[PDB]
Amino acid sequence: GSSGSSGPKSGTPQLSLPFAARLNTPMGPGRTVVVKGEVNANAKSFNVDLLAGKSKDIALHLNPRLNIKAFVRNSFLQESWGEEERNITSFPFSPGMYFEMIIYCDVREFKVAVNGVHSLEYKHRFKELSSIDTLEINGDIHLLEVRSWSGPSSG
Repeated sequence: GSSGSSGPKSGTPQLSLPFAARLNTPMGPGRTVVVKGEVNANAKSFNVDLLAGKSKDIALHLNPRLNIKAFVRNSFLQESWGEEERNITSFPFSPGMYFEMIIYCDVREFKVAVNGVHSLEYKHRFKELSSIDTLEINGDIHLLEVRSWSGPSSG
């Protein structure tokens, strides 16, 4: 038993996957890279490959999953895959919804929260943070627009 309530709509001038573009300048600590988009009603699963055009080295590779609802977080360095883990208190990602991934760098680890709801963390596997320049994104989701701002501290 599985049906669909929402319907997919395609007819607007915007980005598309696979999305492979580089940032005017190399990102790193203090910087905040967010990804505003929307999942498809019948979307299998998406993924975000963040590498450094410099040495095409994937510093962080977060590939979520809806089917089984398992979040995967690993890195690819020196043409080698680390250890993929799986353990989340809950899976926010949903088919046909608006999800926002915020990537903040505190020079201590790679943080990633969805819709302003911390999910999981991943230490800064990549030493050179000022190397990441190319942002690769693929999957069965719809990319609206990608923003990148320093991000002040108000509270």
